Amino acid sequence: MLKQVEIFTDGSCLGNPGPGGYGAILRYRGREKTFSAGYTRTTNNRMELMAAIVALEALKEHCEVILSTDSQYVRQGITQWIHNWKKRGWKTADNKPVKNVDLWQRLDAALGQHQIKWEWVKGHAGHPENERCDELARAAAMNPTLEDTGYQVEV
Repeated sequence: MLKQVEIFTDGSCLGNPGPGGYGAILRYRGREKTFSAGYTRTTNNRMELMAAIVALEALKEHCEVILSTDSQYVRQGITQWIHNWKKRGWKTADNKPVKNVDLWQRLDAALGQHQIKWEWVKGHAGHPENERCDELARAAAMNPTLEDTGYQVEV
């Protein structure tokens, strides 16, 4: 039985905007849970955030987590933007709501319930679970069933 929760995520999109999906693998309690869903009209960045969101929201108590992903967008947000956005009330320097504020706020909320260790893998050198995520994200994008409500050409 692992002593740390392990999470792997990937997101994919055929266009901008386009049909997209995510894949996430969660090792929790004594199981391996797999999540995957495709959205009719979304972006790659929104799917990459969605992957992390869904995996974290499955956690029902405060856990010690290790999350592994090759997502540049998630890494950038986590390491350079988030901190400064919370100080600013989630606005850009020209005073508008940040891009994908809906998902970043949602993620932030899930983050605050746990002790997280982030592992930034390179696309060509991730574990077997990251490749698997990529395959599920891609398959999902080919057969989308949900609507990405928070997507805006806009804000």
